[PDB]
Amino acid sequence: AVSASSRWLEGIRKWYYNAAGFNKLGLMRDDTIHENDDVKEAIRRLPENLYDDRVFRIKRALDLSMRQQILPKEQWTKYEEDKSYLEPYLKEVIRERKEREEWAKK
Amino acid sequence: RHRTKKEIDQEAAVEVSQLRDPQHDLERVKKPEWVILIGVCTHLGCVPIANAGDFGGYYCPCHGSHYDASGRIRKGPAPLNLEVPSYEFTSDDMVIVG
Amino acid sequence: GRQFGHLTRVRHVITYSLSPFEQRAFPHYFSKGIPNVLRRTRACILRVAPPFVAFYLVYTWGTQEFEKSKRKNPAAYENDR
Amino acid sequence: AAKNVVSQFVSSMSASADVLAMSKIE
Amino acid sequence: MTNIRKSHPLMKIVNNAFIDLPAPSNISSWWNFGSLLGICLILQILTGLFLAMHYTSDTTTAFSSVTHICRDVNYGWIIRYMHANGASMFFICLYMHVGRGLYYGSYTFLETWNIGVILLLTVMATAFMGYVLPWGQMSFWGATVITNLLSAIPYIGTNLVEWIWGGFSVDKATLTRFFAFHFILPFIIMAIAMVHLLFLHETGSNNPTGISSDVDKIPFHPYYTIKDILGALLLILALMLLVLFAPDLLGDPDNYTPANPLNTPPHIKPEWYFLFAYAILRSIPNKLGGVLALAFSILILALIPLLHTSKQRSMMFRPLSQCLFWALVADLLTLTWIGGQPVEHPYITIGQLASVLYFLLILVLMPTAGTIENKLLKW
Amino acid sequence: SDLELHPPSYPWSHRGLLSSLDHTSIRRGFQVYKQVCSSCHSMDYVAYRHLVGVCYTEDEAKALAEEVEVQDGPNEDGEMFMRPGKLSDYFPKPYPNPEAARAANNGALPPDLSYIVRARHGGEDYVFSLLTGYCEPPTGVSLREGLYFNPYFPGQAIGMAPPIYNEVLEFDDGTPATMSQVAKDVCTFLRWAAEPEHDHRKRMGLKMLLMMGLLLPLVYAMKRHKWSVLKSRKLAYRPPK
Amino acid sequence: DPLTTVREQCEQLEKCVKARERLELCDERVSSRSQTEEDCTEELLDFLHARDHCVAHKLFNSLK
Ligand code: HEC
Ligand code: HEM
Ligand code: HEM
Ligand code: FES
Repeated sequence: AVSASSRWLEGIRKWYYNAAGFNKLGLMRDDTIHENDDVKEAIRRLPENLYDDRVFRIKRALDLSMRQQILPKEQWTKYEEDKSYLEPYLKEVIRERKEREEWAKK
Repeated sequence: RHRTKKEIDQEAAVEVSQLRDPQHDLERVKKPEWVILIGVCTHLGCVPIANAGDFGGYYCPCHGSHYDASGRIRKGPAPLNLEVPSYEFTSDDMVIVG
Repeated sequence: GRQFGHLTRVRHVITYSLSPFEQRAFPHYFSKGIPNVLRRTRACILRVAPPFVAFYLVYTWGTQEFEKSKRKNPAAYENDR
Repeated sequence: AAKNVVSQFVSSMSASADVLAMSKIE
Repeated sequence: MTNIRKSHPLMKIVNNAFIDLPAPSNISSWWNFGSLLGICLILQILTGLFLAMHYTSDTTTAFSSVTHICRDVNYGWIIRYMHANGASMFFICLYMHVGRGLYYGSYTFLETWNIGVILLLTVMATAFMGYVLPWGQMSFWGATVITNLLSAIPYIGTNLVEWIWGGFSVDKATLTRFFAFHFILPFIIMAIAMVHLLFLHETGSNNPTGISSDVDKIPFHPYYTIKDILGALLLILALMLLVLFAPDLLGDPDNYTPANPLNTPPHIKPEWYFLFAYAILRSIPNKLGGVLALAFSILILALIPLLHTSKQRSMMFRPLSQCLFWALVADLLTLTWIGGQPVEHPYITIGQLASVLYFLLILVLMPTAGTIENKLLKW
Repeated sequence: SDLELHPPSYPWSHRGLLSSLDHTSIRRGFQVYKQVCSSCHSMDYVAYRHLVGVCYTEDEAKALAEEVEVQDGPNEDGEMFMRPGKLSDYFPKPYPNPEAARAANNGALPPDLSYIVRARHGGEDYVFSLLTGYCEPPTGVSLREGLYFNPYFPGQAIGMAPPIYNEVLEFDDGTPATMSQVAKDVCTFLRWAAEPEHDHRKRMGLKMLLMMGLLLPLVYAMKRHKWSVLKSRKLAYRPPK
Repeated sequence: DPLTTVREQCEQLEKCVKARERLELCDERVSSRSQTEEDCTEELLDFLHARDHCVAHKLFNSLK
């Protein structure tokens, strides 16, 4: 029954996305992830392109952070372009482990 | 604290109930003329000031607690009345607190 | 173990740096600071300043009352009556 | 900076005006 | 290798954690508080040992002794006022340290976090006993009322407060104990610090962005030795600014009065670094309830790891917690204020809502905010 | 729970970071303590070491310290046969021992002035505004004779006799001995007995400030010298892709 | 001599005049209803403050 409410979250979502500064840094949502054991394995599963990309992005980002400089307005990550490229990989890794856990009950 | 026939009575006529804590002057001493108290207001216990207060007793500047002559809590924020250390009167001039 | 040859794997990135003796250590500092200082402060201010502002009000009010209630010795209940 | 700092910390042991007051006064 | 001084001695290799170590690039000024933290530990010590080169630990003399260190002894005055003020710094620095850990999720390093916590509490003990060494009106009473606050425990308490004191009050017996433990804590603490460092060396320093920097790592020697020296320079600045221009300013207590056990400053309070916990304690009517809640103030630190709810260990990218993080800090400031306040209505009612705010911020608000933010990002 | 009045930031030569103590004031003040105040208040940590601190010579203070040992001398300390001479002796205790002291002043115990400025909350301001502050008890108020009313005492009542009054003493030079004028000098001598390092410490301050203004800027440049490579650094990413 | 003059001046300023009216009513209220618990001290405590702030600044230039 979500037509008005859930077509307006995108409004807070959008707000929120640009609120969090990582937008400005040239980074994307997936690169802001807490690198834990599941993320880690997902990470490892990335293709050369995807994966080298995430290395430059973070390189460019930690460079900016070191210099306290924001990227130009023209070169920023736009919410409409949400590459959730880790998501696919990350899901399974979890999926596998949930299974493993479950299989270990009895 | 060596009290007085005027002081004893003073503290004797006070109506228990309307005392934060209910303490007959008689349940807090052994020998009426005498009253010995552990100078540690119950609240946060920084020494009272005999002859101060409103109830003719002891005052503890620290927060506004008045103590009567038997040293019984009458104006907080103290919780209880003053403690009465242990003491037995040995000879007629001798009492040993402890 | 070894911390420098074993951190991670990085392909295709060039870096270009210069020597200290060739450059200046203070790059239009006034000019960058103002605009950068300005631009981050203004993105901080909103997230940071509020709660402090709040405390100040509470401090102010909170001390007024005290002095009143206590200096207003007649505050609780009046004299004439 | 170091020189005074160090010097103060060593004179702190050298000989206190307390003692030294009585020295040479008989 | 041959004649690579560093790894030749095995010992000198162990020192290459300073020079050669992987240190992230990006790194707020906040991290200099680690290093300064050590700086302060070393300064207190050098200072302590010289003061304890002219101090005596008896009722009679202690006040005199300090008084004599500040008068007849050459450069004993600065040493002592440097030692007093230092400890302020030491704490000012400590609370930056823990702020940073709170904010960027450095506390993910659970094992490092748990040592930190021990660190924090050990210093806390130290500071509590040293201030009592000089045996002045504030010190005298402050020890009684804190120590006694331990007698809240039902079965033991009472017996136990009496063991700690070495008698029924705080006479010589207690006074020499504090002298001995004050002396030996800092040495024990240094071992801890190094143990703390040990664990941290196994995963390196987190950043403002909150992401691994392994793809960006820098020489600690080249860069971070100057930063640290610079940090010092400012640190000292503050310590001498205080010590030279306003020796007593930050040392609220004006009680340079030899302790008289019947006398009492109606306004009894710990120094600034303890006020938070004081306030929080008063807010509870019941004694025991207040001691538990006092411990929980400080001891609540070790929970936060488990409380973490977001996917971004970095608060840097998360608004809502950045707002409640700041508020807690300003709530903490608010509490510190109460500490030096008459315990009357105005302050009572305030403190009580600040003590609930603090535990809400830490126990309930933040954790929820975490979730929310995660859900707005679609995470 | 009575409002306490608080001391003005009374204009002092030393209020300021670099300002230092005015010894003539010290000097004057001293006498004030010695004539007006030695009678009931002691100064235990103060020796007869004004010499350079108070500009009293060694011969000057020796002599000044000699008569004080001749009259109050070590007979009150326990040096049966002691007389004029010594300089290690500390200012003479008004009374044998505290308990006495309260008897002389009926229950009250004359605080050691050594540290009063640094002891009691509020510094030399309070001390000056106490001595100089003595006004008429407030309509409808009662006062036991000892309990003189003073506008600046916590409990709004102090056991203090005429601390200082015009023409109480006379100074060598000829400084006009006004109640206040004398208080200004008495406080100052107290300030100093409280913190004898006052002048040296402000001196060093000065030298720590200059120095630090040369090291802070210098050291920052070092810091940019080194880091510059990093900050000046620019990056390029060229995949084969 | 010095102190005593300056004090007066200070209580001659429009804000000292203005807040001395509370003192004046105080004193009379209290003296006439002498049994009351009213403190005239408390009233005086406002006057004194403003007198003394002033005193300080001026009083200082007159001493040695
Ligand atoms: C004996 C005649 C005294 C002389 C001379 C001076 N003082 Fe005194 N002072 C005296 C007593 C008995 C008391 C106790 C007050 C009380 O009500 O307990 C005092 C108190 C002070 C204080 C008050 C500090 C406080 O308790 O808050 C101060 C600041 C003080 N004395 C200082 C002082 C100075 C500077 C004097 C000489 C200029 C001086 N006193 C003279 C008794 C006597
Ligand atoms: C960080 C660890 C330490 C802290 C926080 C600390 C703090 C303190 C404090 C707050 C005081 C009270 C001073 C005052 O206000 O007068 C003090 C006093 C003292 N400390 Fe330290 N100290 C530490 C380490 C040491 C060490 C290592 C020594 C000995 C080697 C030492 C020896 C002394 C001595 C002798 C005194 C008493 C005299 C005085 O008051 O200066 N302390 N300490
Ligand atoms: C005795 C006091 C302490 C000393 C000497 C000390 C020292 C150090 C040093 C030198 C560092 C490395 C640099 C830095 O990140 O700033 C460090 C890091 C760290 N400290 Fe401390 N510390 C102390 C107290 C604490 C406390 C009380 C805690 C937390 C409860 C703590 C938690 C941490 C954490 C989490 C880090 C790693 C942060 C990161 O880089 O990601 N420290 N400490
Ligand atoms: S400590 Fe006595 S009333 Fe509070």
